[PDB]
Amino acid sequence: TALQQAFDTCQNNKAAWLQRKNELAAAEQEYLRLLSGEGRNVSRLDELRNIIEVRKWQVNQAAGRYIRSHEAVQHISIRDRLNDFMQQHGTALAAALAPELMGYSELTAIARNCAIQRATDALREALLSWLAKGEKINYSAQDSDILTTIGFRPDVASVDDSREKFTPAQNMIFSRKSAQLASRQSV
Amino acid sequence: ERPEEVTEMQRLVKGEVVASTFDEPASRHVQVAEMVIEKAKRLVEHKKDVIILLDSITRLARAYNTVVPASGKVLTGGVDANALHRPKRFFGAARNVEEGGSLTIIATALIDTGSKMDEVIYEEFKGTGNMELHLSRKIAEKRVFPAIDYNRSGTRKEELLTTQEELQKMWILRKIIHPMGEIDAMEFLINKLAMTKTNDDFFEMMKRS
Repeated sequence: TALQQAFDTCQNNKAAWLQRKNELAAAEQEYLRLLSGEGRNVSRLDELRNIIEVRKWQVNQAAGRYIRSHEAVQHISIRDRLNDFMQQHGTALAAALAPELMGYSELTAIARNCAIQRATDALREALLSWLAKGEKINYSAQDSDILTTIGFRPDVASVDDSREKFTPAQNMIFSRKSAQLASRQSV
Repeated sequence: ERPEEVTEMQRLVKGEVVASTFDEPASRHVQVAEMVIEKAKRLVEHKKDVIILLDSITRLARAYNTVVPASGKVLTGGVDANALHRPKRFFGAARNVEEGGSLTIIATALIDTGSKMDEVIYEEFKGTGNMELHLSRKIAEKRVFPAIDYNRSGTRKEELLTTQEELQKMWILRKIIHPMGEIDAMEFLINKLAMTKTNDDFFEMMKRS
């Protein structure tokens, strides 16, 4: 159930990012109504700038957590499926690639690495041999609709929000800004 | 201050202004200062924001020195230790209140006037403020107004008070201004800020250069 709980956590922080985006949209709409209207006072404007900066930082880090959680669930599902299939019919591709596997099994470490890279090249040319047809397939049997809903490519807004990057000192001061904003909101 | 300065103050600021010229004795000055600062503390106790323009810490310290009894330990300049203790807490009352309200105090100090106690109060009050703004004479000799010194000017904990984006848009000006001289930076800044309506527009006007 590790894959299922990982996907549940991915959905959880995706929903957290959605709530962050909702709060952000509220921030831009109030900012635009205040600037369009009689924005006479400027202290509220400074507070708005202070909150919106850390809000952009929060949605950036939420996009980051969403993206590497998606990568985590994708790779764990891929490795589980590969383990299951390759254990079901291990002897077939074993006899298909027997000489280099024997080279790997009873030789030294550098010879093992050479066997690994030779098998890498063999599998690369294997994939290039058949990808020309490009016949349509479906997802894994046990993980079809979960990956259909989450999708391989994530939301475009997710990758767009990750264009900008912050220095670690900037990240630390933005975390401090988030903490003080939470303290202000609590009051 | 001079009577003309205070009387043209009474008709210039909309907020209430309190003053006592040099005609009155130092006891009047010190009692006015204590009364007004304690009233400001009482006002800010009501979660009300208060801002103080103080002129001047050196004159206040001199007045307290004249009025306070001697403590028997007089340092350089005819000033004893207990004389500066009252202005210390007088200036130290500025803070930001947690639950509500904020007392901001900005004060001016006399510089190199030729009297030996002025630099005594100067050195005594350095490091006790959140920020300081410096002005020079050679800038105003050519009448470049204001005569503020950007390089000597500084602030403590700028990160909390503003955003990172505008703070970086400030350090870029800092790096621009460090190489050349202070006055040359003054004409540069006034010239390239004159035609721009606001500093916000000035930001994008200068970033492209």
